[PDB]
Amino acid sequence: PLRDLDSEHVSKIVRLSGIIISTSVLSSRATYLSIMCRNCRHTTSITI
Amino acid sequence: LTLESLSNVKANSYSEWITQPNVSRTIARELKSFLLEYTDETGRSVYGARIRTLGEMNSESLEVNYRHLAESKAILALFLAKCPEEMLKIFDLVAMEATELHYPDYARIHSEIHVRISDFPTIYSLRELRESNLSSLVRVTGVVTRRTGVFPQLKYVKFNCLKCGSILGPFFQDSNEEIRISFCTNCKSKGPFRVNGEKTVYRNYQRVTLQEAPGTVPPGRLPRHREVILLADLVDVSKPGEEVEVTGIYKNNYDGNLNAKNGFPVFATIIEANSIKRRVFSWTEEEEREFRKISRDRGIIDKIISSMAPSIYGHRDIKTAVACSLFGGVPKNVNGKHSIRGDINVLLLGDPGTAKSQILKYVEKTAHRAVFATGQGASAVGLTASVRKDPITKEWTLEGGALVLADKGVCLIDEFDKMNDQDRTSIHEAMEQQSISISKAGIVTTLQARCSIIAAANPNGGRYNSTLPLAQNVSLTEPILSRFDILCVVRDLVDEEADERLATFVVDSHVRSHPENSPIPQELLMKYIHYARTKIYPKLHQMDMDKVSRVYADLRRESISTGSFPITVRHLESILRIAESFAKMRLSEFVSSYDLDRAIKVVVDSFVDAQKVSVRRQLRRSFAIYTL
Amino acid sequence: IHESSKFIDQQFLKLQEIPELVPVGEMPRNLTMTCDRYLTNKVIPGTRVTIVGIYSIYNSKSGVAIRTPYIKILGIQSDVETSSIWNSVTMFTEEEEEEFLQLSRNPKLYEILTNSIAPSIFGNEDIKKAIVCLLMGGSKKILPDGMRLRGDINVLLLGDPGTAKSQLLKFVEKVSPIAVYTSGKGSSAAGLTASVQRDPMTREFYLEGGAMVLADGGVVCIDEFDKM
Amino acid sequence: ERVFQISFFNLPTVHRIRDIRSEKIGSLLSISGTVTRTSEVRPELYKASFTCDMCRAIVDNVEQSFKYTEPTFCPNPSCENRAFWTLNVTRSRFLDWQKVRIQENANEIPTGSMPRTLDVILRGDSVERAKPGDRCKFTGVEIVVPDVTQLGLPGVKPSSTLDTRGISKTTEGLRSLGVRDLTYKISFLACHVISIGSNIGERDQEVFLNSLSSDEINELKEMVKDEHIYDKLVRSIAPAVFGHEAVKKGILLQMLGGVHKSTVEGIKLRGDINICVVGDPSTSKSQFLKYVVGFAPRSVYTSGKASSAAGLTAAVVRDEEGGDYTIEAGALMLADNGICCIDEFDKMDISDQVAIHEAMEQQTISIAKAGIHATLNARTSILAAANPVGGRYNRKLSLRGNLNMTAPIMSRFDLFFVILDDCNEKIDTELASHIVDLHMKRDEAIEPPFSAEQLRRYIKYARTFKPILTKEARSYLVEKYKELRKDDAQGFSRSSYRITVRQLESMIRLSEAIARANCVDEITPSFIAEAYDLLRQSIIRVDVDDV
Ligand SMILES: Nc1ncnc2c1ncn2[C@@H]1O[C@H](COP(=O)(O)OP(=O)(O)OP(O)(O)=S)[C@@H](O)[C@H]1O
Ligand SMILES: Nc1ncnc2c1ncn2[C@@H]1O[C@H](COP(=O)(O)OP(=O)(O)OP(O)(O)=S)[C@@H](O)[C@H]1O
Ligand SMILES: Nc1ncnc2c1ncn2[C@@H]1O[C@H](COP(=O)(O)OP(=O)(O)OP(O)(O)=S)[C@@H](O)[C@H]1O
Ligand SMILES: [Mg+2]
Ligand SMILES: [Mg+2]
Ligand SMILES: [Mg+2]
Ligand SMILES: [Zn+2]
Ligand SMILES: [Zn+2]
Ligand SMILES: [Zn+2]
Repeated sequence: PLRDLDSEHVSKIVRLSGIIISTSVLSSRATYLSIMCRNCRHTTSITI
Repeated sequence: LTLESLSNVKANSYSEWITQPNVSRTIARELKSFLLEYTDETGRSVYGARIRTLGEMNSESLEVNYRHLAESKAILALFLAKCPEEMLKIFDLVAMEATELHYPDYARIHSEIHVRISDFPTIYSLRELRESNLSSLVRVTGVVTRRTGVFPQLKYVKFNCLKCGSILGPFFQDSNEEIRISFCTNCKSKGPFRVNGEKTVYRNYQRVTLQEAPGTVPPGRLPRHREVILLADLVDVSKPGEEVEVTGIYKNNYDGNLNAKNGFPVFATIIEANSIKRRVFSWTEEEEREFRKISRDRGIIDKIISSMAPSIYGHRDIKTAVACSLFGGVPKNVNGKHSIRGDINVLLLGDPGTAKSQILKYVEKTAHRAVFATGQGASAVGLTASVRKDPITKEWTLEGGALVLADKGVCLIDEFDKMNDQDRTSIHEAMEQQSISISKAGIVTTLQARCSIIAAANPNGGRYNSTLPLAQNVSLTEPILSRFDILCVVRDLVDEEADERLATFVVDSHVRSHPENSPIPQELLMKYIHYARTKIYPKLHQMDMDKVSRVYADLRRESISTGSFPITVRHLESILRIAESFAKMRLSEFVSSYDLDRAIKVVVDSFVDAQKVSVRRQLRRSFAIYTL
Repeated sequence: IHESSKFIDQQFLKLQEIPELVPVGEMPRNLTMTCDRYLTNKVIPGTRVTIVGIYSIYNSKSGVAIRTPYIKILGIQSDVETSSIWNSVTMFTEEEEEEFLQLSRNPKLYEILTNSIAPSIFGNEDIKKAIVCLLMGGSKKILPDGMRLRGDINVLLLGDPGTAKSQLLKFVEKVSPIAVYTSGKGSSAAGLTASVQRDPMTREFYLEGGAMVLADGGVVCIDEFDKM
Repeated sequence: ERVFQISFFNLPTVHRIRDIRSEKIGSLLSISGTVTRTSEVRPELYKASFTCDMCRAIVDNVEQSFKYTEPTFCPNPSCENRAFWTLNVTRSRFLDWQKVRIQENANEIPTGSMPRTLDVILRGDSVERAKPGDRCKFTGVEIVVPDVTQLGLPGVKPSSTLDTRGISKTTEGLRSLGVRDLTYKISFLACHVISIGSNIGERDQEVFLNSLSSDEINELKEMVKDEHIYDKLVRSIAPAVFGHEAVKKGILLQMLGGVHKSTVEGIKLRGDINICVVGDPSTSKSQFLKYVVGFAPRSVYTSGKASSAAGLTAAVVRDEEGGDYTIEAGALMLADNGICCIDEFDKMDISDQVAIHEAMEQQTISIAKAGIHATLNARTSILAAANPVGGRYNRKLSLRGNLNMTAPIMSRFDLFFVILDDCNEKIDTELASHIVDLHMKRDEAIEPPFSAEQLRRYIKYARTFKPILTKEARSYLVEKYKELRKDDAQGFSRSSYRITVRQLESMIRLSEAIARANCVDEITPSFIAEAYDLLRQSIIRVDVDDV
């Protein structure tokens, strides 16, 4: 239950039931992003 | 060192004296001696038993009485009272070593033992806390008013370096202030370090507002309030609205740039709780066999009716109705398609001064889940579900209302007559489908409202009319009136001897209440009601068919003959449901013929008492065989 | 360089405990949840769910070293699925099609479908026939001149109390693929017909709810039709 | 080293709040005002302890003068910097600190202006000697406090620029200066607090009797010793009002009150007596309430229309557009263990009536607004004056028909006094003579048997006693209730309102008040008979048209 969540469950997989009040709008996160240096013109890729 | 040497203080302050290493070692040694060989001159060591109990129960809380430590080492008691912080830390270490001695593997499972000091001698109220109580142990009584959620506070903080990526060792986080590090010991840099929550250990944290109880406040003055901080094992032990007594360190909270509004260096104070003592429907096997022993006797149900509302005199029929509502029947769903309600709704319609509100508060005290609501009042939970935004927290909350909140319980509605339209629609939806549908703020759902309803109402004009039937004596319409299984009408008719007994009862209650001066016990009855509600589930068998169907056809013809409002099938349904509740009173798995006869009696008495007196005179003679 | 970057979607959910089991003097507690990729847009607000996830930590800028907890959603399971147009399914398995065609060849189909309507209600066989005709409906029209003629049937049941009219309404609500049971004055907090209110976050008009728009393509069972 | 507080008192002149001027800043003064809000007792940093960052060595006994300061001396010679320090509140020294807000007195307010508040600060032993709702005389020093709200006010606001004349500079390169505004407001720092009477002019009896001297206690004993003490008490209540002895009896018993009993199961029996006065216009109903508020201590006077739900019970108010919310006590809290006087109870709307009967039934006020949740005490007797519907009292209707107020209001009033205006020659002549004599003779036309001060002394002495029901008194109560119900039975609709069990409880409460009036510890059946007579004459008969 949601009231029984203690500090012993931190960074552990827990299963909990409940009801949903609100679902937010979809934010846009970046998986693969290509970057370029401003003056150095060095190209790099970051995969997250 | 010695205790006599410990009494003499060489440093400037107590905290500096206790912080000294040889002094701290002496304190730890004496605390270990007190923890090991203290006895109450009875041949038994109580603290070894407590250590063994917490070891076998896997608990990190050790209860240490203050009077024992005071009579054993009074200098340690004075030192604990004056500077409790490092003394409590030292005694936590001592108790950890002590429980490690009994259990060598207890270190890897807990690695932390909290000592809960009990029976502190002095007791303070919240309004007499002063400058001298700062950084000292205090014991204050109060009502818990509001509490926050349980949050994780850093305990064993592990950092990582952003240059090399190495995760650094655990650092203990005290509750006073944030800890920080500046050296890596791997790449030898002072740059940015980051806390990772994956390897950091956390403890539970809670904030509780403690208010002075209104019975102890001086007349013209306002009740003071404090913030109490609850650590890992003390979370969720005090519900709001209850009286507790909390012992803890009265310390000074730190805020940035002080308070600019006051213009003075004014500090806020908090109480870090070391222990909480409160100033439960759990039954044991002995409680079970006591319930069975008190079940087999023949006249227990009357005794149950005798035990309902001891402060109310002479109103036996409504006591029977409330007892049946508290026990209840069983709800059923034949083949999934067709659902039959299993809880009895009671309507107490009465003139003012008939003590209906006292009975409602009795149900509040007695029932497992009793939710109180009112129509005219405002300082109560509403009957309507809503989605509300907190102005300060800026978050949404879905409140089910009193009907949803009383699911698998009872809802106690005071002043049922004067509800508004929205509450009336909520009540009708709650008794119709036993569910409440909400479509608000993007939330479209349904909530279960399987709640038994006991309502209190006043007649139109403030006085019941016997010549006029119940339909025109209330503002309730027919669909909301027909859902009640029992319609208990109480009228304060004049009677010389009845007024004599009522006056003597009230005057005796007043005399017994002066400060200068056969019923079941309540604490057994509460668990008995819960046990019957959650374990019995009676069923009625097939050869009892020939009597209830006979009496139904017998009384429908009489209702036609008298020309009243008709008896429909739900009257038979209420007869059967009240009969199955009478079986739960006896802790019986089957419904007997006596339960059926008693349910028929109570339903017939409820039906004829709601009639016009011209109908009543015919109906009492017509139904004399079933009323008995 | 945005034209050569790859992005995904992320959603924040807010989950409260069940309002049926809450202490009377306490505000019910909720948690913030983060989901991403194929776990977004899988639930609507108001549904009852079971969330598997990592109970984890974030610091939001009341305790010198304090942290706000949240849930990393790893999987979502829905206990019940609400009925609507968008939540409806039109795909059918082949064995279900064979069973439905084999059912239709029964010459006693009218009698079995009338008997299956509320077997616990004695009598009212013509009302059960009315319920079957209500559930099937008629053929909708789109005429060349633009005006449409409806195929749905409207059935009123008025009579003395205690005659299983409300039970018939509840059975129709339970048996229909899409149905809303409501009163004449609506529900406790769910209105009737169509309610247009402003958005709580953007202050813009949107359709909040109402029994007849939530049950489009279905049945609204309106008890107490006279008070309205 | 302890902190010594020098308290000066009994100044030759007491100044108002509006007579406070800027030439008296930093000077000894004595002001007076009504305390409206009080703060929690808090620690104030007196002698701070600081650690230098580079030294890592602590210094002690640093004087704090109002705003938070850090010393720049740094007597340890380890470093060469002065500004950087760290405060340790563990070994620092503190003082008690309370900030109570006071308001102008009702008679001191000018012709058209609203009262202006002042935040007066108590430190040391003077903390918690000020209570919300009483008039207090504060002796102290007029101090000055930084104020930020004067930014947008008209006029040239003074500023403090750093003087740069003796500083040598070079134009090497690579011009900022620290300038602050000097805006201020007047506050008061009180060293002595004395609470003067809220009137115009401690439950145990022993602690009260040690307070009085020999002559006053002898006066108390000779006043108690009188056999006609009850008649003197009744005729001494509201001497300006002619007639209406029953209302004076009810007011006296309301002032005396009954005992509070708590049942073992947990419910509390109400000992406060509530009085409602209904009747024709110009029947001196408001004169009683004005007398009660001007005479009884801890009493507040309220108009029905000018009141509010937050004003009657408690309000949650926001100060200076900040995140902090404070609780301001309402009229039911300033009259705690007193009498709340409400004229025009009929003009009060439904919501305030609901908010006041919640506090009447529960004896508490519950607050859940904003982030504040609290439960406050409202043990207050209520003296209400109401007009009937249509102005005139319709004799043909019942009491409930004439009054628009709700049934929970009606059920909690112990006594209803209906005053009827009947035109008779000798009564009108005597009343007119009394009124014109009052106007002619000022105070000389008022000759009560007891003065106000000795009456208050007798009330305070009598409130310490807790009367006890005797064996015959219980049976006499039972018989009185039975015969009242028999009177209801034979009257049918002729009674204005019916006697119920609530009337029995009010009879017990009135008997306790009467036993308090005669200063006895046991209740005599004569007191029961007098209380029954008062409650019976409270109810009047309704006339029905002949058929
Ligand atoms: N039969 C009774 N036994 C014991 N006390 C009673 C009885 N009838 C009335 N009383 C008392 O009379 C008072 C009635 O108070 P309430 O219960 O508030 O009245 P009520 O029944 O709620 O009707 P209202 O509130 O005027 S509509 C209480 O002090 C009860 O203890
Ligand atoms: N013919 C019937 N067969 C089975 N159950 C019946 C029958 N007639 C009534 N009942 C039951 O009697 C109870 C009365 O409820 P309903 O009749 O459904 O309410 P309703 O009177 O139809 O609607 P109203 O007019 O708004 S109260 C229910 O438990 C029904 O299941
Ligand atoms: N019995 C009386 N004894 C002395 N003065 C009286 C008496 N009756 C009326 N008065 C005077 O007549 C005026 C009546 O004023 P109020 O006390 O306000 O009348 P009231 O009874 O309150 O009726 P309302 O509700 O104000 S219209 C005052 O000036 C009183 O001094
Ligand atoms: Mg009541
Ligand atoms: Mg119905
Ligand atoms: Mg007046
Ligand atoms: Zn570059
Ligand atoms: Zn590193
Ligand atoms: Zn230094």
